[PDB]
Amino acid sequence: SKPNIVLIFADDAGFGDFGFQGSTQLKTPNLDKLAQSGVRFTQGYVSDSTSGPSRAGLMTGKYQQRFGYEEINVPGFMSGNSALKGADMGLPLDQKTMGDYLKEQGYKTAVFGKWHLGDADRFHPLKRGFDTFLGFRGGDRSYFNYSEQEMKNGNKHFFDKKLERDFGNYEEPKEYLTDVLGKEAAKYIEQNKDEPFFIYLAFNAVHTPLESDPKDLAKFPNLTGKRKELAAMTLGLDRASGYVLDKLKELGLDDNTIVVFSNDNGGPSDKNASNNAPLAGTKSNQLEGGIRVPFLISWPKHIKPGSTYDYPVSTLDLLPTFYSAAKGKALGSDIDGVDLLPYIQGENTARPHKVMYWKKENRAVIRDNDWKLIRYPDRPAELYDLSSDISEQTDLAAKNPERVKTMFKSLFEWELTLERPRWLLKRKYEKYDIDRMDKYRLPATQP
Amino acid sequence: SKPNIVLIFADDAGFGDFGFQGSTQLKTPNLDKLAQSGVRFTQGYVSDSTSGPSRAGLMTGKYQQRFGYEEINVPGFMSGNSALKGADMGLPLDQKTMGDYLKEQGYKTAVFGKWHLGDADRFHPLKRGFDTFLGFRGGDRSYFNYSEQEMKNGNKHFFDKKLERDFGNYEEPKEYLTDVLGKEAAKYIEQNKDEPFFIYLAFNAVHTPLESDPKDLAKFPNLTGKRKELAAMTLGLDRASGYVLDKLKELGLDDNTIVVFSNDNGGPSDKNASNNAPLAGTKSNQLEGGIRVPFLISWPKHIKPGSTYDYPVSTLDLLPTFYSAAKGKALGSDIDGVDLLPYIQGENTARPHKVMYWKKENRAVIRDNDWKLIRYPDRPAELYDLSSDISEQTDLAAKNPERVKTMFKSLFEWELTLERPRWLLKRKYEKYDIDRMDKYRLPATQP
Ligand SMILES: O=S(=O)(O)O[C@@H]1[C@H](O[C@H]2O[C@@H]3CO[C@@H]([C@H]3O[C@@H]3O[C@H](CO)[C@H](OS(=O)(=O)O)[C@H](O[C@H]4O[C@@H]5CO[C@@H]([C@H]5O)[C@H]4OS(=O)(=O)O)[C@H]3O)[C@H]2OS(=O)(=O)O)[C@@H](O)[C@H](O)O[C@@H]1CO
Ligand SMILES: O=S(=O)(O)O[C@@H]1[C@H](O[C@H]2O[C@@H]3CO[C@@H]([C@H]3O[C@@H]3O[C@H](CO)[C@H](OS(=O)(=O)O)[C@H](O[C@H]4O[C@@H]5CO[C@@H]([C@H]5O)[C@H]4OS(=O)(=O)O)[C@H]3O)[C@H]2OS(=O)(=O)O)[C@@H](O)[C@H](O)O[C@@H]1CO
Ligand SMILES: [Ca+2]
Ligand SMILES: [Ca+2]
Ligand SMILES: [Cl-]
Ligand SMILES: [Cl-]
Repeated sequence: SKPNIVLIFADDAGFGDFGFQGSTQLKTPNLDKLAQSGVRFTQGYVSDSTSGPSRAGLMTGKYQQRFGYEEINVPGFMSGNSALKGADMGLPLDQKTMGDYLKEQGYKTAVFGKWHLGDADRFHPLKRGFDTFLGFRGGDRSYFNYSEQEMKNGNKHFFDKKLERDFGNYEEPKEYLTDVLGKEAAKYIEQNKDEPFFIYLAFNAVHTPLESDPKDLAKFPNLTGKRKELAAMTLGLDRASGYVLDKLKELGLDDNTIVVFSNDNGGPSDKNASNNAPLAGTKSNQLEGGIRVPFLISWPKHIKPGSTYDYPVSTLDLLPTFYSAAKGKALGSDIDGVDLLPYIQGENTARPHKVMYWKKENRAVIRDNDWKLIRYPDRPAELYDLSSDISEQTDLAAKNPERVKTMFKSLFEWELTLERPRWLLKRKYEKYDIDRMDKYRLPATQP
Repeated sequence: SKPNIVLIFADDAGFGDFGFQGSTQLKTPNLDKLAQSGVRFTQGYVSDSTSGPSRAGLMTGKYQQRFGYEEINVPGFMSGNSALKGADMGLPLDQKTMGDYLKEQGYKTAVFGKWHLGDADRFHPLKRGFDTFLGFRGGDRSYFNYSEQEMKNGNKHFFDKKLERDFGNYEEPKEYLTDVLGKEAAKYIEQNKDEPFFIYLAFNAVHTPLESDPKDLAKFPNLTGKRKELAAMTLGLDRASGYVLDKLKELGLDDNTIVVFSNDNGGPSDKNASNNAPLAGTKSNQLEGGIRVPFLISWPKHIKPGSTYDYPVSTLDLLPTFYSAAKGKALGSDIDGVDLLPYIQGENTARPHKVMYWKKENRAVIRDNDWKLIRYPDRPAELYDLSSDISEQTDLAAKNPERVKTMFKSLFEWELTLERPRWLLKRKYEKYDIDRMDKYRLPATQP
C-alpha cells in the first residue's frame, strides 16, 4: 500500500533548539513525541547553508550547483551583473521535483508555506507538480496580516511576501501564520484521507520577523528579547506540527504515513537567537552549525520507535526515499540522494554517503567519512576529524598535509561536474557571511 | 612639446623568446635595439594571464575585475548560464580608455590589429577613442586572407576574425598579416608626422594559428615543428616592429616619441611552443610565466639607454604614464596604475606598487613587496619569496603560516572591492588551465 508522506520543513531553527536535540529551555512536546515514534538522525545535512539552494536540493534530490542554483535567490540583493534578477531567478524548469515524482505515482500533492524556488508564474508550485498551494513565493514574511497600505508601499519584489492560495488568489492570514499553515495541512489530510497524499509543510517558523502569539510569549516569563520570541515561535511551530500529527492519528493513517521533520539551514544566531549547540557556526557558513540540521523520519510498523541513526544523511536522500516508498520504478539517472530505508532498517550497514560536498563561490567543503576539509577565500583550508571534534576547534591541516592535498583534488573534481551559477549576489554579502561565521567560531552550548 | 606614443603589444610571446630577454635561438634584432635604446623592466606584469582581461586593464589603467571583466570573453566558449554571450561581451561603455584620455590631449589615435574588447558595434575601437582602425574585433585569426566562401560559411562568431578598416569596411590582408599591420602603422606615422599621435599596434603575432612567411621559416633550417613556426612568426613580429621604429628614425621623430613594447600574457608553451624561461607556468595560470612579460620603454633624451628597472611595474601603469607625458592634468580618481616616468628617472625611488593582485574565479594572487601568495581551487595556497625564488619551486607556506594568514586577509579585502563577473567560461576550461599549469610547473630554460 502506497504510504502518505508529510514533510515538515522548518526555517532557520537552531540545531539544539528542540527537546529531542537536547534543549531543556525550549518546549517542543509534539516534535519530541515524533522523534520517539521513529528514527532520529544525529548527522542529518541540508545541501546548502541558505534557503533557496537548500530547497532546490531538497526538491530535486540533486546537488543544486549541478544546475547552477549556487548562490541564494534574493530579489534586490543580486549583482547588477547577475545573469538572472528579480522574478527570473528560480528552480530551472528542466528539473523534475519531488511533487512531479509523487504525481507520477498517483499522489495528491500540496505545499503549505514558504516556496523560495522562484517568484515568476512559471516557477509557481502548481507548475512544479503540486495540486494545491497556500503560502508565499519569496524568502520571508510577517506572521500576521499586512495592511493594504503596507502592500501598496512595498518595493517591486514585495508581492512575493503576500499570502497566496493556488495561482494568484491573494488573501492575508486571519490569525498567526504558523497556526494557519498547520490547520490548512490538517484540513487537506481530512479532504484526502481515502487516497495517497504528499504534503510539503514549509513553515516560515522560526525565521524573522520575530513575531509570536502573545499567549505563547507568556509561557516564557524568564526569557528576554529575541530568545523569548524564538521560544514562543518554536512553541507555535510545535503546536502547528501537532495539528497535523494529531489529525493523522485521529483518522487512523499513522501506520501508512511517512512523517519527516527537518529544517532548511543552520540557525542564524544573530537574527532569531537560534542556538546550534553543540556546533560552531550558523546559517550562510559551512561549519556544522550551518549545514547540520534536526532530522526525524517516522513510519510506524516500518521504522523502530526511539532509534537513532548516526551515519551522515542528506535532504538530497528524501526524494529517492519517498519515491521508493511510493513504489516508483523509474527514478532519473541523475539523483545524488539514496533511498535511506535499507540503511535505517540495517539491510545496508554501509555509509549512505562516504563523500559529501557543499559550495558557495570560493567557500566549499568536502567530507570523506568523518574527515571534513573546509576551503575559504580569506584563510588556509582547515581539516577536522568530526568523530573526535564535532565543534571544529582543532585544525589538523598542518598535521595531515597529504590528506589535505588528496581531499582538495577530490573537491575540485566534483566542482568540475557543476554548471556555472545562474545568478550572483552583490559582493558585500560574502563579507557579511564570513564575519558572522567568525562571530560564532566557538562551539554553541545549551543554556 | 607633446611626445608621440607607440605601444607595440605582442600576443602570447614567451618571456624568454627575445634577444633582450636572453634568447640565443630566436632572431629579434629590431626589438633588441629598442631595448638598448631605453629601459628594460625585469619585473613587468600584465593585469591577467589571458587576452581579454589583460587588454581591459591596459586600456583603462584599472583592475578590470573592478568592472566585472574577470574571465576571458570567447564567443562559443561561454557557460549557457553566462549573463552576457557572443557580441554582448565587451569593455563596459562607462569605462574611459587610453584612446579617450589622449584624444582629450589633442592626439590623433589609431589601433592596428587585435581588439578583443567586444564584437558588437557599440564596443568598436572608433567608439572607444580611436580615430582609425585596421584589425579584427575578436581573439584570433589567420595570418593570410580568408576566402569569401570561408567568411560566408563561418559560425555566428566568425565575423569577429575578418580584417576590418574603421567601422565595418571589410577587406582581407593582401600579404602576411604581421607585415600588413607594421606597414599600416608606418603609413599612419608618415601621415601624422607633424602632429602628436598615439598608435596601439596590437599584433596577433605570435598567437596561433602557426602560420609564417616561408622566407622567415627558411631562416630557421635547424628547428622543426611548432618551435620553427614560432621562430619564424617572432622574426616577422620583429621585422614589422622594424618598419615602425625605422619610420620614426627616418622622419627624425625618435627624440619626441615614447615607444613601449610589451605582450598581452605569458606564453602558451603547449600551443605556440613559446618559452617563458626562466619562469614556471604559462598563459592562463598566475605563476610568473603567465603574468610577467617582456616590457620596454624608450624615450631618447628622457630615458637612459641600456638601463634596467627592477621594481614591479604593470600594464595598468601605461595609461597614467602616457596621459602625464601628454600634459594631462585631469586623471580620473579611479586609476590603479601610476605614472612610471618619476620612478624610471629616480625622482621617486619607492616601489611603484607595494601590493599587486591577480584573480580569475578561485585562482588569485596577492604580491606584497617580493612575497607572492597563490590561491588555487584544487591545492593549498603557496607562498614564494620572488627575491630568492623567481621560478616558484620553494613553497614557504608551512614555514611562514602567519604571513600566509595576513596575505589571505589582504587578498580577500581587495576581492571585496570588485564587481561580480559579467560573463563566465564553460566549467571545463578551469581543468584545461590547471592541467597545463601542472605540465609547466618546473622552471623553463633557454634552448
Ligand atoms: O524598509 S524595510 O524596513 O527594511 O522594510 C521591512 C521589510 O523589508 C525587509 O524584509 C527583510 C528584513 O530586511 C530586509 C529583508 O531581509 C532580507 O530578506 C531576504 C529574503 O530572501 C534574505 O533573507 S533570507 O531569505 O532568509 O536569506 C536576506 O538575507 C540574506 O542576505 C544575504 C544573502 O544570503 C544571506 C546574506 O548573505 C541572507 O542573510 S541571513 O543568512 O542573515 O538571513 C535578508 O537580508 C528588507 O527587505 S528589502 O526588500 O530589502 O527592503 C518590508 O517588506 C516590510 O513590509 O516592512 C519592513 C519594515 O517594517
Ligand atoms: O577546426 S578548427 O581548427 O577548430 O578550425 C579553425 C578555426 O576555428 C578555431 O580557431 C581556433 C582553434 O580552435 C578554436 C579557436 O581557438 C580558440 O580561440 C579563442 C579566441 O578567443 C581562444 O583563444 S584566446 O583568445 O587566445 O584565449 C581559445 O583559447 C582559450 O580557451 C579557453 C579560454 O581561455 C583559455 C582556455 O581556457 C584559452 O586557451 S589558451 O590559453 O590556450 O589560448 C581558443 O581555444 C576554433 O574556433 S571556434 O570559434 O571554436 O570555432 C576556424 O575559424 C578556421 O576557419 O579553421 C581553423 C582550422 O583550419
Ligand atoms: Ca532558512
Ligand atoms: Ca594572448
Ligand atoms: Cl532562510
Ligand atoms: Cl590571447
